[PDB]
Amino acid sequence: HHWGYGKHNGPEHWHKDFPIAKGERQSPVDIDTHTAKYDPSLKPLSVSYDQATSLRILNTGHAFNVEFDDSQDKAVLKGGPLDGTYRLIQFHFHWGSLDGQGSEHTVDKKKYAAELHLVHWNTKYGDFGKAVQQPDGLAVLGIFLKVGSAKPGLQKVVDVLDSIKTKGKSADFTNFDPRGLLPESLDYWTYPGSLTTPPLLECVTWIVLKEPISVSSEQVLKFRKLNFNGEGEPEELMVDNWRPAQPLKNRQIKASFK
Ligand SMILES: [Zn+2]
Repeated sequence: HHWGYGKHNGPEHWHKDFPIAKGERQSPVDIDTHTAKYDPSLKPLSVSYDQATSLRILNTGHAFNVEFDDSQDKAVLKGGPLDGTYRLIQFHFHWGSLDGQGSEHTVDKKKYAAELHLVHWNTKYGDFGKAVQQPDGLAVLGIFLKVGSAKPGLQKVVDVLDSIKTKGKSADFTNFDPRGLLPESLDYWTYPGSLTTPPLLECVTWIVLKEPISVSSEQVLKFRKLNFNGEGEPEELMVDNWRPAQPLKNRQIKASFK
């Protein structure tokens, strides 16, 4: 059967269809802050989202993706541990059924309520499909969400979820500015990893921001109203769509701050 986050098709079963699940550079991982190495050679991140053009929001059956026009670099990520230009193609979240879980990466074993993933691909490879086949093909910016004060810039996303409740549903979602989802500081940890959902390709340079953003209980509650199922099928609430931490193995996590 198709992979998912249930008891019979969850993360522990993925290796049967995707052997790379037991690979050498799988994600997510636990970030041990005392073992992370401060690297003074790491450059500051350069986030240019002023010309971003959002197009649509889609319920993929595993999460909801906000898609962007990536036919030109209008929204790009550069600098940091990256060499070259990476174009933003989509962002999505992972969340839990309770505020005490939901994030994929953890910090000193601490789990956050959710995790935002801004996915970018290396322009030198021409298209997203080619990029995922390369070790330096993608750059994913990870941002933790803690429950507290509401995040104004996230509300437009929250209000449209009713229209894409079930798998396969999509809605026009134009003029959304992703800058409203970024924390004040851009200090980060970085390590070589993989996509956290099948095909689990090891083509990602992970950039995880140290500063979480705050969202209200009401905002996260609305995420939990989505469905894994398609319309007309038995209702399965979309919650706990996160993969647990994987072995770090032969990898070093570097920090841009000390
Ligand atoms: Zn993700």
